[PDB]
Amino acid sequence: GGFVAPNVQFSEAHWQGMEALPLSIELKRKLKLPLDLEGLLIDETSLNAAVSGLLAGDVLVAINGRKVKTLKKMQKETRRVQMDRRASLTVYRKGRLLTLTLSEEKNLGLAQVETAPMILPGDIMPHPYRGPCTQCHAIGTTGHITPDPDGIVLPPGPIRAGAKMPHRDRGPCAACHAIIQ
Amino acid sequence: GGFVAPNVQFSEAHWQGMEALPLSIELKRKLKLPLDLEGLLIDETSLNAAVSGLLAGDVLVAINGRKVKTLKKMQKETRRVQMDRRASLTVYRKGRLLTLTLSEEKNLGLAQVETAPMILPGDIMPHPYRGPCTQCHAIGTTGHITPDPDGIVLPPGPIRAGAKMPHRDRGPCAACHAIIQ
Ligand code: HEC
Ligand code: HEC
Ligand code: HEC
Ligand code: HEC
Repeated sequence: GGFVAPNVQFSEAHWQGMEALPLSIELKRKLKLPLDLEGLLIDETSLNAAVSGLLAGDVLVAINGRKVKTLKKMQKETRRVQMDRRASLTVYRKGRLLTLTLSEEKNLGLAQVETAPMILPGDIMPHPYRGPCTQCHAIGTTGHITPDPDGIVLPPGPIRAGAKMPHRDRGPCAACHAIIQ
Repeated sequence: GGFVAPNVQFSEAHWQGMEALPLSIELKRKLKLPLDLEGLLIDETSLNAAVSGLLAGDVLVAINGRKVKTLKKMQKETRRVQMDRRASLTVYRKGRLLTLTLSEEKNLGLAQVETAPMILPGDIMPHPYRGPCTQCHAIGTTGHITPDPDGIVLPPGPIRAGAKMPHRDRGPCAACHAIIQ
């Protein structure tokens, strides 16, 4: 069944199109970032975060001049300003600290946080060692859909003999489709 | 450079530990769900969403009895109730509609939404055809960190001759580590 130690930590925060992660030593080493830089790695931007000029690989240092060194502290600052439409971001990028403005026409809202996915007891760690697995992962069967939908293969349909072919050439139609004739 | 058509749609919403996706025909077929079920597939739960009883594979049908058939409409309802501490969820699971209660001690907050990742022009679609790529993806180089950090290999360090071995046996130390001697 589903085991969750007292203390499963946050792994990501989602805020206005940005995905923010703790900036570990492992990431600092992987990304050739100063080893004493403190902040949150932005590994993805889209939507209002993309519009602000925020980029994947930026390190988020402060929101409204309040330092954010942990996802908890990021969430706290977003909660403070959640009903505002605009917030300042200080971002470390290739050596310079930039200020960027983040805005949404209704309200910025609370950053929504998540833990690392639930794992099976016999799951293979896809990353370097980071400590005891239950520090970061629930252990169980249910935390996400399996078989992963991403690997479920759908049958091509039946087709009527002489149907126009909507995809590129793939071979004789009957290799893949029941022919309704 | 970075091309974004007028109309890049939402792909996911993050709310209190749940990840919600539009429930497409493709997913309905993959998951053997009724083809006329309307709602949002929950593909991941953790944190307060896990505590409510919400499970990966659940379909979110309503929040506070307001139907949510699209991520926009989900976000709208969460915005309505963002300062509340509790909200009702109606969930389709294996044929039954359940009501679940979602709570956070401070406030539930706005669901934070994202688009599908930015792609290169020559990227290979990892999914079935779903229409023109620019309906769902920005096209460019920057939307996320590449080389993907997940595939960057870190060198094992130098080690002092006779250091205790913290990992299992992997072979002669010098195969992998500079020996400080
Ligand atoms: C011989 C020339 C044909 C014809 C006339 C068609 N097919 Fe295929 N088909 C395949 C797959 C995986 C799909 C799913 C769509 C996708 O993501 O590519 C399809 C789809 C079709 C359709 C549309 C189905 C629908 O109801 O919308 C039609 C009309 C169609 N095909 C006709 C796979 C294959 C193959 C596997 C190697 C082969 C061979 C073919 N198709 C061949 C043809
Ligand atoms: C011969 C018995 C040895 C000894 C004494 C050690 N190693 Fe390794 N090592 C390897 C990798 C990929 C790591 C990173 C940690 C991880 O995620 O597994 C390590 C780490 C170490 C350390 C700690 C490094 C640090 O500064 O914290 C130490 C003390 C250490 N090793 C000693 C990889 C390899 C190998 C690749 C096949 C081989 C062989 C070894 N290690 C062998 C040994
Ligand atoms: C945090 C300090 C972690 C510890 C300790 C462990 N894992 Fe982990 N894991 C972590 C994160 C943040 C992620 C997401 C991807 C990333 O590296 O950023 C992962 C991922 C996994 C996965 C894949 C899960 C999935 O995609 O569904 C597995 C199977 C996994 N981790 C296993 C694992 C094991 C066996 C561990 C201990 C021996 C372990 N992890 C430790 C964060 C952390
Ligand atoms: C929405 C209706 C989509 C259309 C049309 C296309 N893609 Fe897509 N893509 C979409 C989603 C929601 C996702 C995430 C995973 C999932 O299937 O749920 C994807 C993923 C990709 C990826 C991987 C991106 C990454 O992990 O960084 C690629 C490379 C990708 N899609 C390519 C692609 C191409 C070439 C398309 C048109 C011919 C295309 N996609 C259409 C949603 C949508």
